[PDB]
Amino acid sequence: SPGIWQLDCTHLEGKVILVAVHVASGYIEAEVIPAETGQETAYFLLKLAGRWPVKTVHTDNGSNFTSTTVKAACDWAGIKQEDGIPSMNKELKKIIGQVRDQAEHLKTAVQMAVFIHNHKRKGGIGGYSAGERIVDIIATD
Amino acid sequence: SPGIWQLDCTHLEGKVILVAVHVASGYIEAEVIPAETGQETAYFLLKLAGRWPVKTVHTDNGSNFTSTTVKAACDWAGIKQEGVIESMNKELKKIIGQVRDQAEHLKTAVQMAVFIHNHKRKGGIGGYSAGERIVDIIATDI
Ligand SMILES: Oc1ccc2c(c1)OCO2
Ligand SMILES: Oc1ccc2c(c1)OCO2
Ligand SMILES: Oc1ccc2c(c1)OCO2
Repeated sequence: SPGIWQLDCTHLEGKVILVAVHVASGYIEAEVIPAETGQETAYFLLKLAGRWPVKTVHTDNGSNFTSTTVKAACDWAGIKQEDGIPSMNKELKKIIGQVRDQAEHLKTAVQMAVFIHNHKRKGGIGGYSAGERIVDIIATD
Repeated sequence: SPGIWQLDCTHLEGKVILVAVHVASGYIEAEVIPAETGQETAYFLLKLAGRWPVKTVHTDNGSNFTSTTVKAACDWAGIKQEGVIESMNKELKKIIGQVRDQAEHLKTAVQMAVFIHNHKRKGGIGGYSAGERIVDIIATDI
């Protein structure tokens, strides 16, 4: 459970946003990429796995994930790739709209949205953020 | 403090690597960029602060860090701008060379080195990696 990430793509203004969600916490990592190629996807995963302990990724089984370049990346990083195994994308586009008018470029609006999402307290003032939840869940002490 | 980072640049292959080290842990975030511009620096900072609770960043004297875009990003993100972390930097550049050949582009080699550094257990049985240390520091703070 703590090592499981869900990857999805979202398309906005003709650009591609790759989103990784840590399933247990709702914490997100996201980047605008040129296009869903095997090299860009592998690069994204390698970055993700270098920053958090990624054991398993669930993907939508897009052609970018069937590429050997992605399989090679997952192998090197020790990630179990789970293709086709079953709503951030709505939440995030919402937040992206709240900040869109503060950023010249979409890529910046995306990172602002990531920031807001991960810092937001869920479940009343007594609750916690996705950021707080992921470190609590992943901490080994 | 859990909120303190040190940022620095390294110039390699006519490229710039931006490196941020979480001071208390040795954990690193790094990106390869075409050039050390105000725009790229501000973007790097926004990404960092959205992923980890960044309170203060220590930087070099660069004109990039005082640009208006960086100031706007730091204001929005709540970031304040201002001898072993120099080591994590020489460590990283060493790992880069030890893997640089395994990869086509510099940036792949850089992210491989970040992976190796952050996952690497320090000390014997009983040791921790930098990645485990940052998570433990922040979880304890919360
Ligand atoms: O461990 C974290 C604590 C707070 C955060 C976070 C991670 O992402 C943004 O906010
Ligand atoms: O983005 C942040 C989230 C939590 C924090 C912080 C910054 O400073 C201390 O606590
Ligand atoms: O337990 C870990 C926490 C963060 C990490 C990691 C392991 O490897 C890279 O980043």
